[PDB]
Amino acid sequence: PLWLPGSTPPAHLKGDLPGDFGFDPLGLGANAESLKWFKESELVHSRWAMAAVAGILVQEIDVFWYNAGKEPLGPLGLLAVEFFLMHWVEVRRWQDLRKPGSVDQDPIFSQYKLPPHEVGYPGGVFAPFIPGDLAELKVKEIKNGRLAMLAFVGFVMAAQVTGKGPIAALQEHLADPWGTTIFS
Amino acid sequence: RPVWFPGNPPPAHLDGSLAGDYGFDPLFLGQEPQTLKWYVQAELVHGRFAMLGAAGIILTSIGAKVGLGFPEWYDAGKVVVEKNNIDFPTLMVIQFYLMGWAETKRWYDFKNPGSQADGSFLGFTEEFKGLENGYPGGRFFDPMGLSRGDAAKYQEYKQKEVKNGRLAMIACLGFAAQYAATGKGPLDNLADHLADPNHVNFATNGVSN
Amino acid sequence: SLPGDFGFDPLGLLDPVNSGGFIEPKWLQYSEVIHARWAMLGAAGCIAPEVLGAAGLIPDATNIKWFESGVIPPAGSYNGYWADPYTIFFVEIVAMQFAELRRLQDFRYPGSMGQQYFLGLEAIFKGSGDAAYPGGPFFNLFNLGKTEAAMKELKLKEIKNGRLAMLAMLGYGAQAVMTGKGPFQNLVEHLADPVNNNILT
Amino acid sequence: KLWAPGVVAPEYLKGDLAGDYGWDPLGLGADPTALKWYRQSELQHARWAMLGVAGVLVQEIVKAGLPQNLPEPFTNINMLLAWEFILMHWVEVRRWQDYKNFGSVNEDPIFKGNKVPNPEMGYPGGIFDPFGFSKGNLKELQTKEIKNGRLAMIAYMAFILQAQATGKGPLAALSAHLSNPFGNNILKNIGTC
Ligand SMILES: CC(/C=C/C=C(C)/C=C/[C@@]12O[C@]1(C)C[C@@H](O)CC2(C)C)=C\C=C\C=C(C)\C=C\C=C(C)\C=C\[C@@]12O[C@]1(C)C[C@@H](O)CC2(C)C
Ligand SMILES: CC(/C=C/C=C(C)/C=C/[C@@]12O[C@]1(C)C[C@@H](O)CC2(C)C)=C\C=C\C=C(C)\C=C\C=C(C)\C=C\[C@@]12O[C@]1(C)C[C@@H](O)CC2(C)C
Ligand SMILES: CC1=C[C@H](O)CC(C)(C)[C@H]1/C=C/C(C)=C/C=C/C(C)=C/C=C/C=C(C)/C=C/C=C(C)/C=C/C1=C(C)C[C@H](O)CC1(C)C
Ligand SMILES: CC1=C[C@H](O)CC(C)(C)[C@H]1/C=C/C(C)=C/C=C/C(C)=C/C=C/C=C(C)/C=C/C=C(C)/C=C/C1=C(C)C[C@H](O)CC1(C)C
Repeated sequence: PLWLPGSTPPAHLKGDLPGDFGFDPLGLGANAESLKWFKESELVHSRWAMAAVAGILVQEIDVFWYNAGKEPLGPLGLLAVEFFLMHWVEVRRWQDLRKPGSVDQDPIFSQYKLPPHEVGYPGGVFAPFIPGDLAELKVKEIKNGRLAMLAFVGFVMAAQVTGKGPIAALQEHLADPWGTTIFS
Repeated sequence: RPVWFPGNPPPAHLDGSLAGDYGFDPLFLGQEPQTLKWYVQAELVHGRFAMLGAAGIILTSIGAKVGLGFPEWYDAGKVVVEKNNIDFPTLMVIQFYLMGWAETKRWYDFKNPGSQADGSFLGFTEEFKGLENGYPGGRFFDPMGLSRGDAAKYQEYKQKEVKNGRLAMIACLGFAAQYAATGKGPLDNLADHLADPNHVNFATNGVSN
Repeated sequence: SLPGDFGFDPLGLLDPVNSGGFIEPKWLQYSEVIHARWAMLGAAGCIAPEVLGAAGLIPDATNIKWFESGVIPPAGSYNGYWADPYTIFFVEIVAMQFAELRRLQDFRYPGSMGQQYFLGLEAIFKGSGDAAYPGGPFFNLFNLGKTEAAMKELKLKEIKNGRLAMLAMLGYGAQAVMTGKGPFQNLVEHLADPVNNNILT
Repeated sequence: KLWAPGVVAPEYLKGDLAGDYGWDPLGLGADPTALKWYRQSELQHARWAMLGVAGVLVQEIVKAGLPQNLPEPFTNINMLLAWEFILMHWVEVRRWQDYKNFGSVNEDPIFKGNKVPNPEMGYPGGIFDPFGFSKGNLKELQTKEIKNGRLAMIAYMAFILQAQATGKGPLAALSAHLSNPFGNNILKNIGTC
């Protein structure tokens, strides 16, 4: 199963990881140190993109997602509660890399512990419904993930070219497919 | 193996072991092996500064030839200085401190393989190791770790890097000898040559150069 | 052993005893031939327009004398060209740099130009042990002089057309400085009044 | 056979190839990796040029002519090079890997039951040959492919240096001699756009 059928994957990609379709033209995943890091950035990146592109559409089902910057607790008041909450949370994820188990235990309520788990796939609290089963989901995750990541840059270059959001830029394309491309 | 001057064999002191080794030292400069170890870094850095510089002009210049905002590389120092708050003497001195530091440390890696490696700094031990005269690597110099990936994948880039290096060094000096002979930007030198190439050459104004 | 040997050397040049530099048997047979080959190009190339133009095939503009083409600006320069004469002379230098220096590297090292890649042609440019006479599918597509005898005779044929065409060029020049006309206008005017159109006049 | 009386053919040009003629006086096929690529390219030229020369005259007979092309065929304007760039990209790159890896790409990415039969490289067959022309004179046909091909390539290189020098569609270029042969040649059209 390969990004370019009939290719041989590169040596370092062996179909162990979820959504390894033999893709590293610049042996980015070459050193195990870096490939362990890049695994995370590729989860988290999609998770933020999936979350965001999910938002853009459903917030416009309205006004320009792009000029949403302009919206009851001042700017610096809100940027604080983000900063401390995001700093708190991101450090704790970043310790799970620093040492694979180092954090799992509720510093307050130490009765409650997060059970032994693979990196970047934490569960316990964070897997309540224990939904659809095993790896397959992690392969939907990174697929649905990349598509979401791409779509975002879309949504951005779509704004920074048309002026409209995503659903309007599509409605514009439908109206004149032959005309509304980048090639015009 | 391939050579600069086909037929003429390459001089002994060149193995075919170093990146971009095309048997070219017609003047016997880099003969004594130490004095060539020195030149393989001059060439790399020269090419790395030249590449950043060429990429540096090639983007400002289209930026100026795409929207009437950005300044031409020649008269784009004063434009940075005058418009913005900053002074020349201090920059030139600040630079010399940081570049002074940055160099003076590379300076003591040429003569001593793994010198700055000793942690005698900020406890940063393993990042300032030797490795290979010209490629320092570690978490800082090669963050992504193409350095510590694969044998062939890295060997091919040494090749890519020196070549781009040597082409940017040429490219850069053209920028510098093209503003000189014609007094215009390198996408005015390029637009004028695409519209009427047979006439807009050196043959017109640009002399032997 | 050289072709075109009719024994004409007043000046003891080809004498191989204590030779050096560019007074080398192998060298001079080379020069003469390359000289010959160029000289035949110049001989047929200098006249052809003056003839074909007069013949009424070539238009009024193009049908110039040889020295009026823009080689010697003061004698005349042409206009109707892809470019100016100097943007040409550069396209020349790069080409003649490649195609003369390569040829030097077969002279200097027989085998060389065969090994070091050159867009598939490195296969072609192997040589012939003999320098002057390289051959191969590039420079002998019809594989002529298939025998050692038929070759030696073709090598005879080459040098004599050459030597003739070298004197012909010594002709067209020394002729053009005194006449101030092209050696085909000199020929037709000499058919018309052989004794009036002459050196002595 | 061969290409000229009095010439020996080269040791890579055995005659194994459909339209071999010991014709390579620039060495180019003397590498065996190049000879596999070039002959895909030569096939690829031919097989256009023959759609290409056909296209000219079958629409020259049902209407210079070819060189001009823009709004005319019931299109005010419609801007399009999208459809080409994506599909011709899609298509060609599938050829790309079928040179890059002889067999990999002989099967349907979606409906994986479907499958072009093991051809020769550049002779795909199956649905690219639905008039049951698989077998018979495989190599005699291949000698026809290339020879009609190589004409068509010089036929097209021809039609154009006509369509410039004269500015005539190459039927109307023909039928400008049917009238005035001795006074309507290259010799009177070296000449001009
Ligand atoms: C060509 C060159 C050096 C060439 C040297 C050669 C050929 C050496 C060759 C030989 O030794 C060998 C190998 C072997 C010997 O036997 C023979 C010779 C022949 C002697 C260096 C150029 C090197 C070029 C460099 C480094 C240029 C970089 C510029 C920088 C860094 C910054 C400048 C700017 O910032 C400003 C001021 C304003 C901005 O708007 C724009 C930018 C341009 C970005
Ligand atoms: C594919 C091709 C042309 C394709 C044209 C197409 C699709 C035309 C399309 C259209 O017309 C339509 C339908 C309708 C119009 O309204 C629009 C256009 C757009 C006009 C030409 C190839 C043309 C190809 C040519 C001429 C190639 C010639 C190659 C030769 C001679 C090489 C020979 C040698 O390589 C050897 C074999 C061996 C070596 O040793 C020696 C040498 C001599 C180097
Ligand atoms: C041998 C001997 C021997 C003994 O021992 C002694 C003695 C006798 C002395 C000696 C010698 C002899 C002699 C005399 C010789 C000579 C030679 C020559 C003349 C050559 C030429 C030679 C010559 C040559 C190459 C030439 C060439 C030429 C050419 C290409 C041309 C070109 C051209 C043309 C077309 C056109 C244009 O518009 C111009 C030009 C550009 C100009
Ligand atoms: C190599 C090869 C290979 C393959 O295999 C095959 C082939 C292809 C065939 C080949 C090729 C070839 C060729 C190219 C050839 C060429 C030739 C020539 C050009 C000659 C001339 C040649 C030439 C010549 C001699 C010339 C001569 C001349 C003369 C005498 C002159 C005279 C004159 C004079 C002075 C003066 C007066 O007033 C005039 C006159 C009267 C006019």
